[PDB]
Amino acid sequence: HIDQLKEREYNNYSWQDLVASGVVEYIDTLEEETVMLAMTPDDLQEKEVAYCSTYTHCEIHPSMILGVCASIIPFPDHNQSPRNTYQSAMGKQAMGVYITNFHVRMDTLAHVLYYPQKPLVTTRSMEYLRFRELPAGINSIVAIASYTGYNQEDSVIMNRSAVDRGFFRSVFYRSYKEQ
Amino acid sequence: IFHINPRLPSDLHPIKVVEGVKELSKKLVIVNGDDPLSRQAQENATLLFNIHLRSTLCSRRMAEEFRLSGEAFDWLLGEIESKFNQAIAHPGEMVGALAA
Amino acid sequence: LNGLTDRDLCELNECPLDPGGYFIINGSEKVLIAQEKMATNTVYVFAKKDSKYAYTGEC
Amino acid sequence: RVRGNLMGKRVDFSARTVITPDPNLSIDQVGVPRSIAANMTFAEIVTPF
Amino acid sequence: RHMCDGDIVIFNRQPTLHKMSMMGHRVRILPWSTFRLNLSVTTPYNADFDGDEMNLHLPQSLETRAEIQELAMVPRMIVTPQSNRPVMGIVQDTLTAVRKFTKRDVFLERGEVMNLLMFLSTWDGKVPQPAILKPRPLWTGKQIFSLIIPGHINCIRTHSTHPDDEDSGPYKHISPGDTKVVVENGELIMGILCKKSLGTSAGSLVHISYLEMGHDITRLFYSNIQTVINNWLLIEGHTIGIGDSIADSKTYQDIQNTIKKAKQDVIEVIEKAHNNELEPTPGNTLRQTFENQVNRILNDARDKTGSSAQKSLSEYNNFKSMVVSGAKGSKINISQVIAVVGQQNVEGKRIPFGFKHRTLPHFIKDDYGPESRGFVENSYLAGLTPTEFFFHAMGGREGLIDTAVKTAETGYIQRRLIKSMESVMVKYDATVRNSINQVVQLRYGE
Amino acid sequence: EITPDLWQEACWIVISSYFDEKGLVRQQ
Amino acid sequence: QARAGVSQVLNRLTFASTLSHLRRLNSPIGRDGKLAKPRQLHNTLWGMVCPAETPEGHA
Amino acid sequence: AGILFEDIFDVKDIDPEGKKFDRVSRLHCESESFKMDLILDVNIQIYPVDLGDKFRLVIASTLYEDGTLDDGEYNPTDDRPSRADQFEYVMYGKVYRIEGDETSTEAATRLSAYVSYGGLLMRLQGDANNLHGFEVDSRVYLLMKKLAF
Amino acid sequence: MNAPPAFESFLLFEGEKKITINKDTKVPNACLFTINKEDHTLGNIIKSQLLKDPQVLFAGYKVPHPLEHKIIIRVQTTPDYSPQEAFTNAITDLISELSLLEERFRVAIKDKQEG
Amino acid sequence: MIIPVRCFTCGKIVGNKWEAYLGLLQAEYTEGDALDALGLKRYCCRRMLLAHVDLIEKLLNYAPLE
Amino acid sequence: PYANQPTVRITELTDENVKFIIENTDLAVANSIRRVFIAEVPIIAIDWVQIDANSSVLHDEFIAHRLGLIPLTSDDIVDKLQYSRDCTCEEFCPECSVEFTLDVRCNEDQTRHVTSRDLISNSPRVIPVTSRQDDILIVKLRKGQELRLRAYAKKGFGKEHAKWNPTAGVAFEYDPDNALRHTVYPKPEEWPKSEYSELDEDESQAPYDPNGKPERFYYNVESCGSLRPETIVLSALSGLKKKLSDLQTQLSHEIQSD
Amino acid sequence: SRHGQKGTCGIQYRQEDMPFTCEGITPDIIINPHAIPSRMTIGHLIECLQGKVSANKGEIGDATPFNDAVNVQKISNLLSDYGYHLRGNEVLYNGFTGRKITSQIFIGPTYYQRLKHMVDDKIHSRARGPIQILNRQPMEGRSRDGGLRFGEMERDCQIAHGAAQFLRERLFEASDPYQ
Amino acid sequence: VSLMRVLSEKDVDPVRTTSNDIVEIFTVLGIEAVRKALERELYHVISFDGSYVNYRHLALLCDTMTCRGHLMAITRHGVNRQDTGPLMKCSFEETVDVL
Ligand SMILES: [Zn+2]
Ligand SMILES: [Zn+2]
Repeated sequence: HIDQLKEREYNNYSWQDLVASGVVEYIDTLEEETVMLAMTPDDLQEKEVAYCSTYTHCEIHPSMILGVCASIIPFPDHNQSPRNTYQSAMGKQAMGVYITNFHVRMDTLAHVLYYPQKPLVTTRSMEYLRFRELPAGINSIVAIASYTGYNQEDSVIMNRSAVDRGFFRSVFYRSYKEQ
Repeated sequence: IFHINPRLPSDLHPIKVVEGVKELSKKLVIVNGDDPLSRQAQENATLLFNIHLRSTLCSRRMAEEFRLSGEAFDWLLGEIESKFNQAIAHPGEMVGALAA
Repeated sequence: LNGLTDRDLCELNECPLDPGGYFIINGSEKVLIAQEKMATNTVYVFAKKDSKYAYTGEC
Repeated sequence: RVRGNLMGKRVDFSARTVITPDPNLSIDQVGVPRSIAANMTFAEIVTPF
Repeated sequence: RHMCDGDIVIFNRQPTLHKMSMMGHRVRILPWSTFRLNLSVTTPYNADFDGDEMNLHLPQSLETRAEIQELAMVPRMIVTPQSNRPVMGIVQDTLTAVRKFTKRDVFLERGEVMNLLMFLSTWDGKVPQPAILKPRPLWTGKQIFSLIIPGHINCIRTHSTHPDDEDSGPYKHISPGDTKVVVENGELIMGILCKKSLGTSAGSLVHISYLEMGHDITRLFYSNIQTVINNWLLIEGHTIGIGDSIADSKTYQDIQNTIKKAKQDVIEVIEKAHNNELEPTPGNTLRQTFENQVNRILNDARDKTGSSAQKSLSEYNNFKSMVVSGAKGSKINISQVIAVVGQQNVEGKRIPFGFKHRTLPHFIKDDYGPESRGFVENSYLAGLTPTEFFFHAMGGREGLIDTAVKTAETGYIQRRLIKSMESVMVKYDATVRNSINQVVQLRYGE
Repeated sequence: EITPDLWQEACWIVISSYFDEKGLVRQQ
Repeated sequence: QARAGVSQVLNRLTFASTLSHLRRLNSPIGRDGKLAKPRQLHNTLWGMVCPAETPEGHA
Repeated sequence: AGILFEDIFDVKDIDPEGKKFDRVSRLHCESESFKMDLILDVNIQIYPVDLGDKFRLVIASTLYEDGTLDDGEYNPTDDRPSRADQFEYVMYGKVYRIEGDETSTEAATRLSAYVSYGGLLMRLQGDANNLHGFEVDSRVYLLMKKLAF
Repeated sequence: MNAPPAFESFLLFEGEKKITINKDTKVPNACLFTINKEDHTLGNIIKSQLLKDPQVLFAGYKVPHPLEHKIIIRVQTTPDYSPQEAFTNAITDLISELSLLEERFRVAIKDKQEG
Repeated sequence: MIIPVRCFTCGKIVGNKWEAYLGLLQAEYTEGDALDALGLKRYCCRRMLLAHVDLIEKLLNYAPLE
Repeated sequence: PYANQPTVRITELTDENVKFIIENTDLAVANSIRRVFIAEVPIIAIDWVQIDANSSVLHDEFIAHRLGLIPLTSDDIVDKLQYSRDCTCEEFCPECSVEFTLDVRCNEDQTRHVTSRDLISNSPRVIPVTSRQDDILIVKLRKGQELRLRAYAKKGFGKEHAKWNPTAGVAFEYDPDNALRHTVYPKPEEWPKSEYSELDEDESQAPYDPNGKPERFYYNVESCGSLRPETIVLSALSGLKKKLSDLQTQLSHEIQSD
Repeated sequence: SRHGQKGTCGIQYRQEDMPFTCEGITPDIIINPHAIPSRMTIGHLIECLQGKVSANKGEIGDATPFNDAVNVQKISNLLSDYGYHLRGNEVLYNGFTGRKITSQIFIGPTYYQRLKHMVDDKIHSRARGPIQILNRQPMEGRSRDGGLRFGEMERDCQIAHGAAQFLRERLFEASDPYQ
Repeated sequence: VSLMRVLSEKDVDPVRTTSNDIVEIFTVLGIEAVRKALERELYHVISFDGSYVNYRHLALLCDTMTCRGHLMAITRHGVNRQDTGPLMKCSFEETVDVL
């Protein structure tokens, strides 16, 4: 199945064949209470002193428990959990290219960034969220220091020359209608 | 301030302490008045401060421990009352808004 | 805009990355938020202690 | 009326902005921007002084 | 005319909760478009510079201007009457740098002394005598910080790391580790400054300066500290990094052994209870004596490993330097980053059996062990396993829920209190009455 | 024949096939 | 007398707010609720609902 | 003059409790003639001292030989011949305490002048006769110099 | 909208003086030079050049606010030497040294290029 | 949207390297060996070309006319 | 009480960067040159753009911004022009500006790379850096879109806008082995060696050298094309020496007039 | 940032003024060290460390959550092969004096975002503008040109100050004076 | 809570047997005992977390609550029944029912 599935889009093998062939299953929450689920497949289905040895399912990837805005945090497991919630919320204000035909939309209130970049360290599930095609942010050389005194309580210090060169410059669009 | 040097013997008569604290307990007035009802309450309102004042400005601590000279003792008494009189609650002060 | 290829989404001035899933109502995109509720057709024995009842078999 | 309009009103001569640090200001100084200063006024009596 | 430099404004962050949220300031106008305010003042306002907004009212008469200037100006509001201690202290970057500047081994040459004196407003133009004259003139951290301290203050405080058994032994007045701050004649003689002596505590050095000298001399004290220290920190520098979160690979072994002994201890408690030998404590059921033995074992594991993490920290660590100065963080933040994260509780208990008799579908029915109920045993540097990422989130949701109910439930207590007591005041009778002139207390506060 | 420890490359092929077939807003 | 906010204006501010607005669920429990048990992350939302993305206001 | 003290010491223990700082170490010298203790902190980086070193330690009240008692400000441009020209480590401090074995009736025999050199402490714990010119809150110099014998 | 125009860091307004001497009153022989529209580029070389003068008892410079373009240089000398001529001599030789550094960089170029 | 002219941090001109760098990757160079064949050493300048996402190629699909 | 005698030693000179070493100078003089390389060295850059037709997918200000960042070879002109604000003229002059002109229409079917080849100057010597290696892409046009604008280049320095900054990166360094302990390593062996370290692979840092000052400041000035890397230097020395001479004239007027 | 670290620009320094490493890499953004220890966003530092490896190797790092192959000893060993300190610290110099900073600063590339809360959409002022019609008090809102609200909590804080004249001016004379 | 049947039990200190329940104390001990009990409760719940509030501010709150001889709650039924005058009661709650 891995090899046939690697050669999809070259012929026509897909997810529906994995479901029809009887390999994956849609288990849900009232039925999930009687599965015995393994988290990774090798490592929980190997042989030691026994934990259960009667597994009935196995997870595809454990990081598929995160949602859309939470799946763009890199290393969310090294963070204190309220911080991951704040980023889930602040990632929806990040300016960036919000859509590709943005010159045809006459939205009220659009913000687009001039020069958005792709993250240099990404998670693997921000491929499907199509984040490297419509990214929202710039990879900047941060320097955790305490320099003059101006960055002192949740404040930062930016480079004026970097900004002169177009760093996080953005454009704001407001639309008015009348008939 | 007066450069005490607690290594030399002091010139502060042990009775100037005893009587200066008596005269200072008089100038710390909270309940003003000569009435018996008013002397009782002036005596009550400044009872813990007067005990503290009489227990650190002893004749014995002032001579075995603090070694205050006479001039430093006069400065000290003028200072204690001038600070106490600044601690009194100003009239007009909205204390229920502070307590809340 | 359905089953329509990618040149044609761009010829109609659209983006091929748009997900879909929303309505246009007077030229506003509106989304329907999914609302949860209790499962129907199922017996649930609770216990409200703040009444006259020891138990309650809702359905 | 009594709580939204009599105990708390909206006042003229107010401003609002984002605060940011300045360690070079004394503790009793505020740094106001220039447009907020050029908007709000203070009526000052004329005197031969 | 337009508002100009020097005007009096009144300035206010919005959940106005006590008297020190409407202090009055003098106006200084500056180029960009934000209200800019000094950093010590962030503590009364509760401000934070991450998108906070403060309002600014402008008094519109000479009689209101003078009243604000004599009753609410900011240096008049330093000591609060609620708990009779300063409301403003020295609190970030400056507190961390002053703890490093007053350590015993900080020596400065004439080129850096003459530059740090340029930021003293109260300096009289006399360079002090260096603490070391030959083989090369070197000044000291304390010797320059003595020029900041105003007047002739006298106070004695103790540093954060002061070992308790020092005041008993010898070396009481000469301290090996330089704790024990002693100011005498307004001169730092000994000691290292931290939040215990420059913070907002009763009797700190910024309190003595207020009771002793004016509020005006104390206004220049707060400002000179931050202006000399913020300039030295351009020399010293402060950072934080990955290196500050690593242990020393013997510490990792010590921790893994403590954690394995702990997971082993709870297994025997589980055996005992499974064979009916865990006898109940007199006052508890069985499932409470069991859960108590387990939580004792696990809290001991966390405390022991956390302490063995700190003992392994060097002096150049940058977590430790922001914990000892008291600027930010606690010993439980170093322990969770380096050693172990610990047990995740929701409602005070361990993680509950949300599925039928188990906490997730991965575990097995009736699993009381440490990993199966929420005991996170990794650190934030190693990262969390998938199940304990989830349990750590279940735990971390309680704090977000309680914040949002706290905000709205306490704001109503304070309103009921003010309506019940707003007109109680101190009369010229010096008695405390209310609006109906009924006497509430005969003297204020007895 | 089974797939072992060559499994992070294979855990993500089935995820990519799932997201080709079903977009993200399929539930709508 | 109806429900409200069942239909909201789609958020086109960045692609990740569009995508998350389209996959959003809603528990209808009113606000002014001092109860917590419906706001807690239940064990049973494992793999179904994101355990990190919630609004930090009163919702 | 103004020599409040003068002696030969020798380092008997260097930082004993462990090194608490990095450019400063405790020297626990002992004397040779008057039999005094010393606990000194020196800048171990610009003037390194190792064990068993002997140094002549002259605690002086002024630096100019005539004892003309300078002010306490630093002026480098000065012609006047000083005592610091024959020493290698000069410090300048302020005696902050004088403990003693006084009893309530008779006097004390052993004194301890604790002086503090800008932050770097010292304790000269001896007997009550060599510690005479020391009174608390007075400015004092250190003047030590290593004997190469 | 409240952004200052960027030429305001080096262009002198109408009425502003470049440099402004004020006798300091706390100590004898001390002045304060206030340079306008300057920064740490010019303020640091002068101070380090004045610390080489043996007759200078204090030299320092500060920038009171970074959003404002003004430095203050405080000089104190010995009574046979005014700080007006300390500051002048600290520039004359800073110039002579930069001119000599330029001559030497120029000959070292023309020797590196084919040589 | 389109390759910046200069590196934000450094100042170095990276505007002329997007076509050359996509051509080297088309040839066979690995992505780290393409970035120094172009002459980009500092990692400040190297993230301009790695992280750049080219949207103007998608915006050119929306022809105004023809 | 007097000056110091610095000595220079160019170690590498190409047409893109210079590595030199300056000896016997103060750290303040050596760092203040470093700042003059970045801000105060004049250079020509487009600073006035009048857009006649822009139908590209980029803005109107996106084009003008990307045009200001195109480096133009200023090399002997830049010291003959005047600043715009000092030219006694009305509406730019050949003596204070250089005029450019871009006129591009995509008529073919493929996309058009508007590069800096299309910027036509009116002086042959101030051109974008195309002389002797692709060109700075300005836009890409589609079939039927166009761009006509005329622009003007004036003189300025990197203290106003970064577009007038002649350097890629200045690499200053002094004392490669921690001989002065100006930096204090917690574990001195985890640190890689400097490029200039006259130290063996045995020892980690030089032993502490108590009486000693910095000298031997190592520089590596890298040009962006606009000036040649040894003209950035010779111009920063003259620009600094001229700030100082002007300060001295204003000082002598303040002294004699008190 | 992508980890919950919000906060505003505090000042902007040119390039001659930012601190700089041994080549001229000045930071773009300088954040404060005190933002890290209480919030325990270690993921931020691991990302700033892997972004440096990624920009040096020349290919994009992986930060999927639960991943066993990545840890910090492994990233650290790679970083030290490109000639950096293995823990990401570097030796910066002061931009104002040129002297080295005695602490080694932790610098590397992190992906920042730019949130849509700009200041020039929040700055707001009033001095006698338009007025409501029912109770003739200033209007509300920034766009209506309204005035700020001096609510009740602000009035209790003025009673407690004992400031009766500022209180009656804010509640009578600058709001809705009448006869 | 009984507090009256407990104090009367033998071998029970009828001097230090307190009650945590300020409505129990009021009907048993008095109004001047409720004031002391109320302040001990109020100080327990404040200093529990280590913080300190001056004493003046707790005496004043416990004095207004117990100043008219009964327990005046800090709700609309305690402070609106006080005879303060209608323009002050209409500002707290009920706002027209009192007018
Ligand atoms: Zn670069
Ligand atoms: Zn002209």
